[PDB]
Amino acid sequence: NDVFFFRNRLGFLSGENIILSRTAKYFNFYPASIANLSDDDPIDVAVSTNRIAILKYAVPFSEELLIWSDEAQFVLTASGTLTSKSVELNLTTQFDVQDRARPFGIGRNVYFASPRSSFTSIHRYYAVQDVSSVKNAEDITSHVPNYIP
Amino acid sequence: YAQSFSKLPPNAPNGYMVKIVGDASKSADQYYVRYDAERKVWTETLGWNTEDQVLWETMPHALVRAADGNFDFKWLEWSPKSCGDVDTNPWPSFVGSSINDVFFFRNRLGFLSGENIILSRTAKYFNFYPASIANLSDDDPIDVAVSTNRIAILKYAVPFSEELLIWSDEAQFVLTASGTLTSKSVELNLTTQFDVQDRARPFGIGRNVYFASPRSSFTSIHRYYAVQDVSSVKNAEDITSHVPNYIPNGVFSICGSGTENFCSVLSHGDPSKIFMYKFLYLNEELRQQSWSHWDFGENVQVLACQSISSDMYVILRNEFNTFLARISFTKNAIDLQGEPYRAFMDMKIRYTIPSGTYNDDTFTTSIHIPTIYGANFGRGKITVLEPDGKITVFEQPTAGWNSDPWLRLSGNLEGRMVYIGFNINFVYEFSKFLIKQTADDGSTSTEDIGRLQLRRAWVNYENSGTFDIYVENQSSNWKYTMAGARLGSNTLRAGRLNLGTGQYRFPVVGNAKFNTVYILSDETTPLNIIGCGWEGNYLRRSSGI
Amino acid sequence: NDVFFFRNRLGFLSGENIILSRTAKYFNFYPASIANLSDDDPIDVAVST
Amino acid sequence: LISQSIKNLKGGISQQPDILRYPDQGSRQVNGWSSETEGLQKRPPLVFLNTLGDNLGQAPYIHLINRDEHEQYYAVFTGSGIRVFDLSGNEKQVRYPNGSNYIKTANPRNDLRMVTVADYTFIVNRNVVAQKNTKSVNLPNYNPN
Repeated sequence: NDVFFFRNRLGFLSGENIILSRTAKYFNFYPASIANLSDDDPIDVAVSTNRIAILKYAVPFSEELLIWSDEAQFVLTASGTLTSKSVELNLTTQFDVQDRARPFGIGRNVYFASPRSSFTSIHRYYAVQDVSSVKNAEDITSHVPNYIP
Repeated sequence: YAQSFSKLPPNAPNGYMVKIVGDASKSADQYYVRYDAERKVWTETLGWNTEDQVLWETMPHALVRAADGNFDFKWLEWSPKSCGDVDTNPWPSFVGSSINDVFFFRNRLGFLSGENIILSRTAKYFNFYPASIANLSDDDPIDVAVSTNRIAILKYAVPFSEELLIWSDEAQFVLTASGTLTSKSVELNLTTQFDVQDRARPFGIGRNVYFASPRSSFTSIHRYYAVQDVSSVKNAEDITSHVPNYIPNGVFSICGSGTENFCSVLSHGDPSKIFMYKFLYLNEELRQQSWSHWDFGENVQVLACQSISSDMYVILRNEFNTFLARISFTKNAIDLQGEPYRAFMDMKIRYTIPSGTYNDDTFTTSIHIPTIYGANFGRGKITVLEPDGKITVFEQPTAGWNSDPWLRLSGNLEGRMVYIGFNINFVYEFSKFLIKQTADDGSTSTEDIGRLQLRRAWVNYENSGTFDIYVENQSSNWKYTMAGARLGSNTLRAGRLNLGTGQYRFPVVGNAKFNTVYILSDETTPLNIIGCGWEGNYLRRSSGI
Repeated sequence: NDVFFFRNRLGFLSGENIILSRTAKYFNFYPASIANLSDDDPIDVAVST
Repeated sequence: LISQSIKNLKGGISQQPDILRYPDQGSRQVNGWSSETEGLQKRPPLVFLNTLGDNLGQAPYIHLINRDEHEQYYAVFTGSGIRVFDLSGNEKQVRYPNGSNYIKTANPRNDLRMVTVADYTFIVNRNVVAQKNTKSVNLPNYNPN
């Protein structure tokens, strides 16, 4: 589900899996040669969490791709350049996001859709001002809670 | 024993091994080869005298769903050491001590010991040895111990926002590398030294992670979070700083949820309550502290509730029979098909009545209580709700309910599919109505100098009612009972709900330091409290400041 | 005085000296081999003041 | 003659003495639900699905598994052994093909752990220590001469 475009690689999501391609050509998820690990290999990093996260939509903003399961958000980077041994794939927050609608746009923010019973609680995900790489998800239905069915 | 791979005999028949020693030209260890053949090839195998496997049952087990539908609690296989001897393959440092709190840090797999981090090789689990000791290739198992000066037997690990983050008591940590992960790359250094007892796993929730901190004998649950101004400095505020003496110092679970934005911590020093912590964040600022019991009865020991997205599933003891129980945070809903009126019962069951219960001699249908449930009960007020407007309250007998579980209603109620529950005890005191004034900075500080002769506080309410109100002076004890709607209102019906809308004014006569207004009710009926006012003569003689 | 635990190395302090061990084993303040500086050697940095 | 209105009731206990504490903070509160827009409410009730016992492990370690929407079970780690309920409350069987010998603990709260992913559900005893076994070696003696 929810195919990337993270590089000139091509990525897949499974639970719990990230499957990137080789660079500069799509739909080749195998190394060019096993004489050695050259570079630009397909990437199989699973997940780095302690709680079950079947791994849905991925949306990019402002530094990163950013790969939303429910109850986990994530950070998809590497230390330097991307190899199969470089990919970071670590947690950001644990806000709850139902996964039926793709979270859209818009400017600097990305807008959730959060499940309740039986009135959703759509949030607003954004990078905070003071830290470099800490994100926060304000509710924008905090004053209109019982409104969206 | 050969001195290089090139200096090696051609045939060297099939059952034969060579310890290849280092060439003293590369930074190489001393691997073994073991010709195997049927095919003229020198492989790389295990050492001759060293042994391959762990004790292999004492290792952590697992349960699998496997598709019959039933589980099975098995050992999982552990990949044996086979690349060299000891110690070019050292034993991984959990082989003398205990393991706890398994990672998932990479597509590696990690263990914790005191003081040890034991990561696997990448892309496959349960192989804590290198693939080959021809060289350190990459992706080896990782054995970094700890980097502290104080004893830290190394419990739970929780991830948030940059890192995995590996909580001992009295130390927190940072688990990173400089670049990518090798066995020589892992940082493993200190963050803070906040004290965390390790019996409950610290849960969720959003950007924060909530502790449980030990005292004697009232815990002091904190809130761990990354600060705003620095990049990688964390801080742990106490969120029980204003309610310190409240949680009875044994914490086996922290339930929490993220949709309804509340933390909730069970306790075992007084197991009949579920503590709550309702909060929300707006503009990166806290706007709501809350702490509240949920109480389910006199002796109802509460096992650990967990919360699927907006449904709290609770396990209780009685102590006759245990049972699962759902709490659903649905606002304008119906629990069981055939309401009026969502009924807020505590422990609803739509129990249809069987054929043989009625006798026309004494004119009484009678219900055996564990034929509804399967459980005998200690105490509580069992209320019974019909699809009509009937409600009967039963008020448990002396040494009930276990002596005579018998629920005697009326004559003919067989096909009525009746609702049977409890009553909740809803209690809310107020602070003594002083003059709250937010000055000089914020941090609203009272002014208790003159006598505040208080009179007629008022409570306004949204679409529900029938809370009472108990005003309690030193010797007065007035009770200001309230019901649903006003006469002539469209809400007040000769049968529908009786809910109403505020306000409600009621005399609280006397000094402020002595009047304690509080709201007990009972019920099968909701309530809402929006705000509360008060008026009263104020006269401070000494004109202050 | 004032023994470290900085790594799975082990450290000493003198005036003015830092004496770290080799990694993964304690009380071995010498290199495993001088075929080359491999990695994980004992560390002797004095002070920078 | 003065007057003031406390606009919200959020919320909760404040065992700090009343000349220090804020408004919105009551002195006790049981079964309350201080929401965002509405203030104090009753907590919503407990539906019964359904029952499972006689006063299960006396003090157990209970940790759920949440894989899919149709796949949501418990795991009760009693002093005797593993017991699994679903999220409708009926028992489902577990099996010990290799002996239990690992869950028998006086305090299963303080000593058992469970880390759970969709592929594997790890169960960790903290009392047991893991050794090497001397039975399976590569070569028994092997004088290398």
